[PDB]
Amino acid sequence: CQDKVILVVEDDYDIGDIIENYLKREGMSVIRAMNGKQAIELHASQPIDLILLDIKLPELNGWEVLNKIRQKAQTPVIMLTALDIDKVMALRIGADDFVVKPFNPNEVIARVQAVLRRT
Ligand SMILES: [Mg+2]
Repeated sequence: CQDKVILVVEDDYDIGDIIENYLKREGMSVIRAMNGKQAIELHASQPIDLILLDIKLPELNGWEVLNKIRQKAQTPVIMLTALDIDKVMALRIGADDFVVKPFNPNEVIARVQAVLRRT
């Protein structure tokens, strides 16, 4: 997973910092987006290998962010979710995955590495 680049889309700075240092200490590179517009910009400009996408974004919603990215590229996604809209959550499998909030940060590492290996 070394050098793999993870786009972390999360508006809570502390939660995003926790995810970031857990991923970096495993040897991955991290790019932070604080909202959906930034996620779309950074996905376009950076060589992203996987997107970790919180459904709870300030203006747009995780699902329509994902739809906008999808019609462009098939980049793997792991959605961070509290579990309504459970239908398209289960649909993520799929080749994608999800992490339920609150999570143990080690689960994020494990699912990122697994999805990357799979894809
Ligand atoms: Mg968020």
